[PDB]
Amino acid sequence: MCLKLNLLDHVFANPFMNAAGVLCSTEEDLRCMTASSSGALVSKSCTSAPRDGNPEPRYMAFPLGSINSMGLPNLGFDFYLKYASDLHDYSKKPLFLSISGLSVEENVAMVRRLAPVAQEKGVLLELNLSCPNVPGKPQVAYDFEAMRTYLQQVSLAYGLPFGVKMPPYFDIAHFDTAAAVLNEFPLVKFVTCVNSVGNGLVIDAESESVVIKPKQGFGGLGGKYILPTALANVNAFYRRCPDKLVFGCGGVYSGEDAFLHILAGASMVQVGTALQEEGPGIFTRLEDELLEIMARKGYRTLEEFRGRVKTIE
Amino acid sequence: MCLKLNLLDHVFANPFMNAAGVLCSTEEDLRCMTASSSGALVSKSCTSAPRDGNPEPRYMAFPLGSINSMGLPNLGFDFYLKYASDLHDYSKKPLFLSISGLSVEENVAMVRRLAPVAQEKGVLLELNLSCPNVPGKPQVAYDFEAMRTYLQQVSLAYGLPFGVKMPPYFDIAHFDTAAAVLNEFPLVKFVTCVNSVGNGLVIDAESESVVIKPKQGFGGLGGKYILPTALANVNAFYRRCPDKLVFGCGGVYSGEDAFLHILAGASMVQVGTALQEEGPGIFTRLEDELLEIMARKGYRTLEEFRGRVKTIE
Ligand SMILES: Cc1cc2nc3c(=O)[nH]c(=O)nc-3n(C[C@H](O)[C@H](O)[C@H](O)COP(=O)(O)O)c2cc1C
Ligand SMILES: Cc1cc2nc3c(=O)[nH]c(=O)nc-3n(C[C@H](O)[C@H](O)[C@H](O)COP(=O)(O)O)c2cc1C
Ligand SMILES: CC(C)(C)CCc1c(C(=O)O)[nH]c(=O)[nH]c1=O
Ligand SMILES: CC(C)(C)CCc1c(C(=O)O)[nH]c(=O)[nH]c1=O
Repeated sequence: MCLKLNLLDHVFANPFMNAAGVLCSTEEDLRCMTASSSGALVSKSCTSAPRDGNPEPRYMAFPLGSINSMGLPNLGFDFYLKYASDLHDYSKKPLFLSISGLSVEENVAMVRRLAPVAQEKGVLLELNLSCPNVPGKPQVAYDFEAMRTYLQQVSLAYGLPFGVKMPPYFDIAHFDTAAAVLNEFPLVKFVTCVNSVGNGLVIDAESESVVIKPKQGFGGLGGKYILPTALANVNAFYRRCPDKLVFGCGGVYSGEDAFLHILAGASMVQVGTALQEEGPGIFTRLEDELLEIMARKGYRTLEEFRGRVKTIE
Repeated sequence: MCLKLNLLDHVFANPFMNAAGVLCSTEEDLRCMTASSSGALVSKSCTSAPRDGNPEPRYMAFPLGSINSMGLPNLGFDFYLKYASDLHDYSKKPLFLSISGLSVEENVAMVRRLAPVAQEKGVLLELNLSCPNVPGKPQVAYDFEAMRTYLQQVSLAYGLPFGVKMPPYFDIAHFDTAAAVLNEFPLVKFVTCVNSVGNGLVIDAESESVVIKPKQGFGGLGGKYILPTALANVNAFYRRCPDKLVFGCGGVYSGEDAFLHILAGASMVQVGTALQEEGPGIFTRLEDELLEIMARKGYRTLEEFRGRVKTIE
């Protein structure tokens, strides 16, 4: 019975990794994730310059999940590139590097410089398509023209296989359009579904107040709130992008949640809110729990059930 | 203390009502809602002709909420109009009629016929800006030009105060654009936020199957999953539409949940999943719970805290 995966020319002991932004901002974080039982790790989404991000409190968690408006705090590209180039031990597990430039030019400049490190060390790029574009316009992945622009430019400037982190969609027309745009780009080898469910609002009844400071309390939702949304998106893209991989992210607290992602079509499975709350010990528990479900059902490998969700009739 | 209120030239004993589509399809259902302790009721969204809707199972509920792809099953406009004009007892509570024609023309045809009944009897219109998938086009409230068209045409055809049922948005630009569109129409006097969160996917781990039959298991989410989404939309529209009322819908199981909706800006508070699950007795509990929260805080009226959620600095 086996949780191993071989994909994108790397070998992974198991499908679990952190979700970008959780336990991956500092060298200490990245070493912690590397020491954990996860099968891979991804670095905090970065910008060309270091950023302090938004005022605190900017993340809060609750029994049903989390809300955040972190504002892209990060040590800057040079740091994550140096981590990839010189510090990460690839004999432990594969590394993904997430980038989230504030304009297309910023993303192009970073991917040009990551390319030789990707070639030499095998660091994998996750391009964060919830990067904000011009203020007053929707996030890039919700503006299909901008999305196409970003993927054109990045494909040309990078020239190697990469992946994209997608926000959740809620309309079949959007699944259809988004997947078609992604399918225009052969170097997009994986699609990570999903980022946080945008601009929720958590209110504390006792204090009659919002719980995070930025944006009058509005922020991205993770955790139990978003599992069915995440599963839908994983399956919508799995079905629409048959020559790509789908990585699942959202609402994973247990091997059963991970099993559902995989049935929906997930290859790798990312863990955000639950990892933030539980810490990196969660990866042993998830592995154990998933292996137990597999043993009860008689499945020996992940590919025996990946994408095999049954429909009715 | 009593929680009676005055909106849209009607008097309401309390802010609670069913959400459209729940306990409101047949004459029996409407009679049951009238006999409940709810402050108002709304009828199932109707089309010009009767519809059977989608194959069953088409609704499923779980501890954290529900998923549905009912397919607009309804008895047809003639039935709801007849209910409004001859059967409903207006001395018990106000009635809202939801319409959801499949084209602008169908909606116009229905509203022309509702107008004289709204004049004579005081039935209120909730126009549902959600529809079945049509390949190649987004849902109407997600296509801002189509939405402005529906509203121009209905406003002209109806000529009386009405409200609109909105799907959730997830992007601040979208809030700004949608609110701008609604504010073009002075007859749109209330906005109901929100309809179900579109196209989630619930999978049963034991059977490895989706749980509803239509649309390969994809359907709208309600219940606990959507409360922060619902609060965000209530508050975003309450902020952006100062000359309209906002009605909250989404994730209400307790007086505390309703309290949060009212804090975010809700005038009326609609109950969908929790009503479907618990039955019409839920309304006495919700009132009791909301009055208890008010009494412990020293609030004597809804007006004292409606829209008064606090932000941090
Ligand atoms: C504190 C925090 C920071 C995040 N930062 C990033 C980020 O830098 N880049 C990114 O793609 N997603 C980011 N996300 C989104 C997570 O990667 C993830 O998509 C989302 O939380 C959903 O998964 P979950 O339900 O496991 O939390 C962040 C989430 C949290 C809670
Ligand atoms: C079984 C079912 C039928 C529904 N039918 C309609 C409808 O006909 N018109 C409509 O505007 N919303 C309809 N909805 C959406 C609800 O009115 C409501 O917006 C949604 O369920 C969110 O509220 P909740 O969290 O209380 O369930 C329906 C929901 C359910 C669960
Ligand atoms: C949302 C952005 C600030 C534009 C990018 C980073 C990010 C953050 C964040 O740093 O605020 N939070 C998330 O939930 N998802 C993200 O992708
Ligand atoms: C979704 C439609 C079928 C387009 C309209 C009726 C409706 C339904 C429905 O009848 O399936 N379900 C909901 O969650 N919201 C709705 O507004």
